[PDB]
This record gives sequence, C-alpha cells and structure tokens, in this order.
Amino acid sequence: QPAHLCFRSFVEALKVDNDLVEINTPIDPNLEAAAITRRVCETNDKAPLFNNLIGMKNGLFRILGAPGSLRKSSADRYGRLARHLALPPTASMREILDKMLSASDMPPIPPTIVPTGPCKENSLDDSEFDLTELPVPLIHKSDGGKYIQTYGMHIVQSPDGTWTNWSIARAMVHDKNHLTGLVIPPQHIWQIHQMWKKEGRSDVPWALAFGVPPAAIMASSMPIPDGVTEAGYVGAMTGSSLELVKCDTNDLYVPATSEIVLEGTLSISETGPQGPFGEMHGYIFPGDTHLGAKYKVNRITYRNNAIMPMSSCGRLTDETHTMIGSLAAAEIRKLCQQNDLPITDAFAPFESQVTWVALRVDTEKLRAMKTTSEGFRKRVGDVVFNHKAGYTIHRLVLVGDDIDVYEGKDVLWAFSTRCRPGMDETLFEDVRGFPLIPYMGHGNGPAHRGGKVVSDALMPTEYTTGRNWEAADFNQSYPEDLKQKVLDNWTKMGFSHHHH
Amino acid sequence: QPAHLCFRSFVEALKVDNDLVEINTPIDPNLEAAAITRRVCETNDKAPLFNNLIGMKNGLFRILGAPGSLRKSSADRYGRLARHLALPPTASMREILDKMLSASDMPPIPPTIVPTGPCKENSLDDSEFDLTELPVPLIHKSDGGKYIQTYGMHIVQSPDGTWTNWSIARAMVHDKNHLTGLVIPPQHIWQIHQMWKKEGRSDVPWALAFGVPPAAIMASSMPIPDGVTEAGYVGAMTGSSLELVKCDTNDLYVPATSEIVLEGTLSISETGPQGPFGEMHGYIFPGDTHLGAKYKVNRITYRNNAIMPMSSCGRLTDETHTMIGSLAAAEIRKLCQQNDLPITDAFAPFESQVTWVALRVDTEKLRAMKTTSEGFRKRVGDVVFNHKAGYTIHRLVLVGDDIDVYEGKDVLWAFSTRCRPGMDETLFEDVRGFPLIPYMGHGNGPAHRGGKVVSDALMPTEYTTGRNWEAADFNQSYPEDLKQKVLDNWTKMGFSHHHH
Ligand SMILES: Cc1cc2c3c(c1C)C(C)(C)C[C@@H](C(=O)Cc1ccccc1)N3c1c([nH]c(=O)[nH]c1=O)N2C[C@H](O)[C@H](O)[C@H](O)COP(=O)(O)O
Ligand SMILES: Cc1cc2c3c(c1C)C(C)(C)C[C@@H](C(=O)Cc1ccccc1)N3c1c([nH]c(=O)[nH]c1=O)N2C[C@H](O)[C@H](O)[C@H](O)COP(=O)(O)O
Ligand SMILES: [K+]
Ligand SMILES: [K+]
Ligand SMILES: [K+]
Ligand SMILES: [K+]
Ligand SMILES: [Mn+2]
Ligand SMILES: [Mn+2]
Repeated sequence: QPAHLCFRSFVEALKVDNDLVEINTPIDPNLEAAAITRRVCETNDKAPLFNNLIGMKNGLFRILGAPGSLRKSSADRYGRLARHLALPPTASMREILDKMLSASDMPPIPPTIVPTGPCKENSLDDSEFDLTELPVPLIHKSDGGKYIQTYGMHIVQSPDGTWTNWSIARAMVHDKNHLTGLVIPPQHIWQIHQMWKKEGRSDVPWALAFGVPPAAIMASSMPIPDGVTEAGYVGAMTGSSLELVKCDTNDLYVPATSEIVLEGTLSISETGPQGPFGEMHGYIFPGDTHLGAKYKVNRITYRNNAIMPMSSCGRLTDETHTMIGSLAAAEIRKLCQQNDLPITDAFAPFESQVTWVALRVDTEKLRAMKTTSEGFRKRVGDVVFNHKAGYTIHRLVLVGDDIDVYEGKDVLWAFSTRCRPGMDETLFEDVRGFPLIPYMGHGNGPAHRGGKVVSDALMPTEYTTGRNWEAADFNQSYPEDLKQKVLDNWTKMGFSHHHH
Repeated sequence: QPAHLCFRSFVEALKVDNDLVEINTPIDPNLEAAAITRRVCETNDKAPLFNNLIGMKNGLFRILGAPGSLRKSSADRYGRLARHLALPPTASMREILDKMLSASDMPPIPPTIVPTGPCKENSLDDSEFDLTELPVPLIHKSDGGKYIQTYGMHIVQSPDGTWTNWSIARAMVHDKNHLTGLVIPPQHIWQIHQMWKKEGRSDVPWALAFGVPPAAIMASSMPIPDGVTEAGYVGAMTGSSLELVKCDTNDLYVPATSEIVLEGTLSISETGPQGPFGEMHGYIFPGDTHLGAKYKVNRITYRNNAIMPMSSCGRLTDETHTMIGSLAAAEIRKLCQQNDLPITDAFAPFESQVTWVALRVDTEKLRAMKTTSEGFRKRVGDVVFNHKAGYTIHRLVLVGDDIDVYEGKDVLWAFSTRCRPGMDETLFEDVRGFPLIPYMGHGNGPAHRGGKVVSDALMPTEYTTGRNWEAADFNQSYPEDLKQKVLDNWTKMGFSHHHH
C-alpha cells in the first residue's frame, strides 16, 4: 500500500527517508515519550518511533511522535508533510497547499466498502479492555488527563446520513470506557453533535480511528466546507477511492488500514471533566478544567503491532502549527478568491504562533478595483472573519507582490515597515474569537468574541499607480552583472550547500 | 593604542580575530564596495577592508565596510560591537548596553588637548582637494548622491561653548567643496543648528571626523541627554580622558587618531539637494530628493594610508540596526527607570526592523503598583514617546519576567499570544513620528506625527497575583530529572557545539 494511503506504509517511508529514530528500549508513556517528542519538535529532529512502551498490553500500543513536524534542512523542510500526500519530499509549502486545495473543484470520489482489513486483526469488547490500563501518554506535566487522542480522526455522520465528517479534536481518558474531549463551535463535530441533540432521540454513533491514511489525517485537519464528506474529498485529491470497513457495533465506516479504532457513542446529554492541556499557542494553565463532551467506548479493534500517532504540542514547531495553521491559510486563500478578492497566496507565519495569516495580493488586480485601504481591509476582514475558515486566525496581514508569504522574515519586514499602527488597521469586535489564544480565553475581554484585526501592509501606490520603491538589499539595489561578479568572486576574495 | 580608543588599532583587532577580509585587488567605489558589504551584512560574514579602491588619490582612501555588523556564530554574534568597547567578544547584548549606560551616573571625564596626532599627517587646502574626485562610494544604485558620510562623527558646539555634540548623520557630496545632509529634529545636530540660526551671525563651525575611536562612534550613535558632551561621557565610560587635537581652521577639537577630518561650516542659510538614500528600514524611493542642510569644506586632514569606514545600510543586519536600535533601547530602559517604571531590560528586535522595543517588566514591582493595563500602557507611552530617546520607535511591547527581550523569537511569541489586538493596545497620535519609516513618510498619514502604539503583552494576572501558566515547552512542561535523562540519552537513542 502506498505511504499516503496507509499509516504503516508511511512509517516505513520515514525509515527509508532516514527521517525516523526507532527506540526499542523501554520508554515511559508518563511524560518521557512526550518529552522526547517535544524536544524533536523544538529542534526539527527525526520523528521518534517508540517500539517499547512501558505498560504495553495485548499489542496496545507503539507510539509515533512528531508525525507532521519539520525536518532540519531547508531543502526538505516539509518532507514529512509531503509524505502524507505522495509529493516529493522537497515540495514547497505552495505545492502542499495546492494539493490540499485541488479537490475543491473536482467531483468527490466516494469511498469503497471492503469486507475486512488490517484494523480488524484484533478486537477487545467492553469486558476485555480498560482505557486506564493502556499506555496512554501524559503529554505535559500539568495536563488534566492522559490525552490518548492527539492525532486520530473522529468520524461522525449527520442524522440524515448525507454528511460524514472526519476531523481531529483532542480527547483524554475519563475512565475505563469513556473519554472526554473538546467539541466546540464552529467545528463540524460540534455542528453534527447539535443536529443529534435537536433530534433528541439517541447518542451520536461515533468512531475514532488512529493511524489512518496520511492523506485522510491531512483532510481531517483542514476546514473544508460545511456538508462536504472528507472521504470523498480525499478520494478526489488522491485520485483513488478510499477503502473503508464497517465498524462492528455501529454502521459507520473506518479506513481499512487504521491502526486502532474505538467504536461507541458521543453523548447528547452527559459531560465530564476535560483539560487543561498544553496547547498550540505554547501554554498550559494548570488547574483550568471545564466540563466537556463525553464519549463512551464499546469496542476496540486494532492491527497487530498497532502504532498510535501522538502530537506533543506546544511551542514551535509541531502539527498544530504545520497542519492547523497552513491548512486554514489554504482554505482562506480559496475563500478570498471565491469572493472575487485578488489574493494569490496565504500562509500562517510560524513566528505569529499561527495566529496571523499573510495574504499576498495581485496588485495589478487591486489597482483595477480603484479602491482604498480602508474599503479593502473591511471587505477582506468581513469575508474571512465571518467564515469558519477564519476561526483560528486573529490578524490578517495584506502584502503586495514582492513579499513571499511563506517566509516569515519577509512577512515581518512588511508588517513592521508598511503598516502604520492604527491608521492602516481595522479592528473586528463582532466576529467569533478563538478562545484558546491566551489573550482571548485568559485575557481582558470576552473569550469568544472580537480581538481580530486586518493590518494593511500595502503601500499607498499599490492601490493607484504601482510600487514606487526598490528594496535596499543585495538583490534589488545592484545591477545584475555586478551581483554576478560579486557572487563569482566571493570565495576567491575570502568570504564564506542547498541540501545540507 | 587600544582598539576601543583608536580606529587603526580596531582594524588590526578585527584582523587578529579572523573577523576581517583584506581585499587588495581593485574594487570600484561605484557600487561594488557597497555590494560586497551589503552581502556581508545579509550573511553575517567577516568585515571587508578594501585596500585598493579604484580612483584612490594622494592617500585618500581605503574603506572598511560593516564596522558594527554581526558575526555568524551565536557565541560571538556581537563581537564586532564588543571590540568597540574593550569588552570580550563573547559579550552579551545586555553587557554591551550596560557598558554604554554606565557613564550615565558617573561624572564626565573631560577630554585632553594634545598638540598633534596621526590625523595631521597629511593636509589638503581649498585649492588642493576636490570631493568629486575622491573615491566616494555610490552605496545603492538609485541613491541621489555619493554618500561619503555613513560612519563618521559630526562635531558641533553650542554658541555659548557649553555643549559639544558628537553624532552620526548622513551626508553626500554636493560639489568639489560642499556636502549636503540630513539635519532634522529632534536630533542634537539640529538642536545646535537652531541655536546658531537664532543668533543669526555666522554659519556653524563644523568638523566631520571619520575613523574615530570606536568607543566615540558608539556614543555618537546613542541618544544621550540634551546638553551632555559625548566626549566627557565616552571619557567616563572608558575610564580615560580622550585625546583631541584642534582643527587648523577653526577651534573645534577632533580625536587625535581620526583617520580623516573635514573642517568647515554648516550653513545657517543655504540648502541643497539631498537623497534619496537606501535606508535602515530596507527601502529606497528613487527620485525622492529634497532640500537638506549644506556644509562647506575648507580643509581635509588625514592619516597616512587613511581608512574610511562605511555602512552599506538597508535590510538586516547592519549598523543602523545593531547601533541605532540597540542604543535607543538602552536609553529607553534608563528613561523608564528614572521615571519610576519597573523596566528591567529593553531591546529593539531586529525582526521588527528596529521599529519596536520590547520592555521587560519586573512584575513583582508591577503588582505592588496595583494598576491596570490601560493605565500602565498610557504611562509608559507618555514617558517614552514624548522623549527624544523614543523618536525612532513606533511600537513598545510590554512583556513579563519570563521573556528574554534580546531574543526576537520570544518577543514575537509573547506579542502574538498575549496582546489582544485593539483592547490591549493604546495608540499615540499626538507624538512626534519617525518619517523615515515607509508607512510614515510614504504612507497614508502625516509623515511627522503619530503612528505609535503601546502593545501590552502582560497577562492579566501579572498585574494582580502572579503568572498562572507554564510554557508548553521542553523546559517547563517536564520535571528536571526527566529533562536531564532525555538530554543524557539523546545521542545514544539516535538523535542529532556552542562556539561553532
Ligand atoms: C492537527 C491538529 C488539529 C487540531 C487539534 C490537534 C491537532 C494535531 C491537537 C489534538 C493536537 C490539538 C487540538 C487543539 O487543542 C487545538 C485546537 C484547534 C482548533 C480548535 C480547538 C482546538 N486539536 C483540536 C482541533 N480542533 C478542535 O476542534 N479541537 C481540538 O482539540 N484541531 C483543529 C481541527 O482539526 C481543524 O480545525 C479542522 O478543520 C476540523 O475539521 P472540520 O470541523 O472542519 O471537519
Ligand atoms: C549608526 C548610524 C546612526 C545614524 C545614521 C547612520 C548610522 C550608521 C547612517 C548614516 C548609515 C544612516 C542614517 C539614517 O538615514 C538613519 C537615520 C536615523 C535617525 C534619524 C535620521 C536618519 N543615520 C542618521 C542618523 N541620525 C540622523 O539624524 N541622521 C542620519 O542620517 N543616525 C542616528 C543617530 O546617530 C542617533 O539618533 C544619535 O542618537 C544622534 O546623536 P544625538 O543627536 O543624540 O547626539
Ligand atoms: K476536516
Ligand atoms: K499600509
Ligand atoms: K550622540
Ligand atoms: K495583555
Ligand atoms: Mn469537515
Ligand atoms: Mn548628543
């Protein structure tokens, strides 16, 4: 099976790439696996595969940390992401995001049902598992629970059967047969949960699949539109129908090669303690526990030698930056274009803790609009901040054609030198806010509303007659023949490899 | 003579440090020397010493580029700055800035007059030099003149003789015996020029000394208080009286070991075309020429084998970032402390193109003030933005004790995650603005007023009961004994030098 369609194959790809470290001596799921993974993430090291977890029982489970984190060299920086998508490991962020968007103007390819798969190799009923006895990791020292679910896919379906959503949302172990987790608006898991609540008749049929096809976990982390089944979008993207198997205890369908599958229900009435958790913006607020969604687990099925992927999230750089940030930026790029806005490119700079998106503008198109900063700012912000795709993003930075939005340094340069504080910004207080950002949930204002801004780093002539500067840098402040002479004589004069 | 007290000795120190490249083949002052220097600055390479300039006449002149720029390794990143100050090359920014501030609570050590020095080895009168025939550099391709003066010290004295100011301000060649330059408020050269204008009787006696004692060029680039003679402050800092010699044609005094000295007058009536120039924020606006201050040159004196230092300024990182930014931050730190504000540290992040200063707050002191964000923001901004030391700075970022303001990454993290846009900021529109910033001089608003902001990245509990988070990073989210075990086993498990 190819790496983009089978997690087990993806792990073997990372080995072959020399992008994996296999750790075959015992590692404690209480903190040590997550501490090793956190260090990997902070240093862009190789992904850790923990083949010997203390307390692993009945084949449950190995752990792979840092599945979507960055590689050290600039040449294949995004190579672990590329390997989720059948892209070359030297793929640029633009090429990854274009791949993730490519299904947005293709017909879906619905999934194929098969009678069995590797995910049915082993099973445990209600009387045979206990979630408190599995080697579930404690990820950060002050976490309020052991977060089993950091990189699996929740699968829920609308009551009418017309929409099946796949998404990542965190969950922790509550007791031997329940989890608690985040289920919050505007997320699709919440939108579907509301539908079942309003019908009022039963709990939501649910499954959580860990170690799913890498191309599926990428779509699971992207805000594709309301009502769009991720399976059919992944199908279209990959050009193949995904193979799914039916769960044993309900009628949902899971990827045939899933490593571990939990089957049960998401309650429409019950809650339980959840959190705190060390989160994407780089913080944990110890003691910050709240009531959350509660799940009941009725069955576990799993591959022989099952592997649990884990995100040890926090400060830069992990899956919550590379996937949440980038994939929201991609969806924002598309949204803007569908709303007739001249945006060519979007990215969430890591330096902003993925709370900003930089939008590159086609300023030729902009000039033809014959508009102003204030008008344009308002228009862009009204499109993005009233849409789900803008939920996690608090600052949009508009930049002209000379800025590469995939380079944080150049976004910071443009922000710092082209956007006059106050005058060149519009604040948005009556839009949904992202409460996880410390300045929202733990700040001075309402946790769920406002706090957003559009910062215009377009210069005045970019709206009228065209750019009227040159950069004071080596590239633009010297003629081409001089530049080349200097570069040709550089090491000869005594001054100091692309891959590395 | 020691390196901090003699430019020629400083160049020999850089050689010995293996922080110099001597280029003994011919280099064109039309662009090529500045292009090599710009590349050095963009890559943190060794400083270039051009010993063979095309068109060098009568011993005038060699060029040293990148005199105050950064070194490649993290260990001696600021080593070229340290060498201006008799500090070890591994000195931290905190230690450099503390050295620059140390004279602020010492009595001045006034300079010593000596009868001669190396700067009198050679002389040229009015009938013997022509500034248009010297190998003056064209620094950027669209510059409006050849900027002879990028790293020399202007010397002017109040009419009453009580204040002698030393400062850096740019100047370019106008004709055979005149320069034009920037002389703008609130700068001391402008403050003194105003005094002579109001007296109305004569042009301002002036000298411009190039290749001055490195400790003097550092003070020349710092906004020490109004009325304070830089020579006496440098004296106090270094613990020694500086040796000065009298100019031949006026009664000002120059450093005895200056490489090149121009003597003449700064006009109280005449102006001439100046600019454009590729500037500190990374731009040039071609064709943007304005009338500026005009200087007449009556005499040149110079050392045998004279060396002209040159800053090829623009995008990161050069003297306009390392010296303007850092030294303004230092003065701001002191100003805040003198105004009873609990600021421990200040730095202008390079990532902000030195348009921001991050102020580290002693939050124990802050709690004892029993204040609020809005009050505190206003107080800090009213102190800094109505003072000359705040002139170049458009955004102040307040951060708590856990942030190292000398690390841009940590300042960006705190800004992005702790300061809610709008709500946590106060805008300042009735303060002097820095017009060089593109969003000021070429922006949507008044070039000389407003555009400033105080951004509070203190969290709410930092004002009341204390920090209530831990970072979700390796350092803070794992116990000490685990951290050490992981680090001890890192290379054994298979994962990947301070100097490099
Ligand atoms: C890649 C990743 C993604 C998330 C999460 C984590 C990781 C690794 C973890 C589990 C490590 C962290 C956690 C977070 O704490 C971060 C977070 C992000 C957004 C909302 C809430 C929390 N999380 C998560 C998430 N969405 C959430 O609704 N609660 C979540 O718990 N997300 C984001 C979510 O998948 C995207 O918003 C998708 O668009 C949602 O799918 P649709 O609703 O559009 O179908
Ligand atoms: C290290 C350096 C510094 C400056 C300048 C450059 C370099 C290398 C050059 C020449 C390369 C660039 C140029 C600038 O274009 C940048 C600039 C900065 C601040 C004001 C105007 C321009 N410049 C300069 C500068 N001050 C200016 O009044 N016109 C100037 O021309 N400065 C700043 C100035 O020295 C400081 O503000 C001092 O505090 C002034 O001394 P006091 O007035 O307090 O005694
Ligand atoms: K999704
Ligand atoms: K702007
Ligand atoms: K000065
Ligand atoms: K704040
Ligand atoms: Mn969805
Ligand atoms: Mn001064």
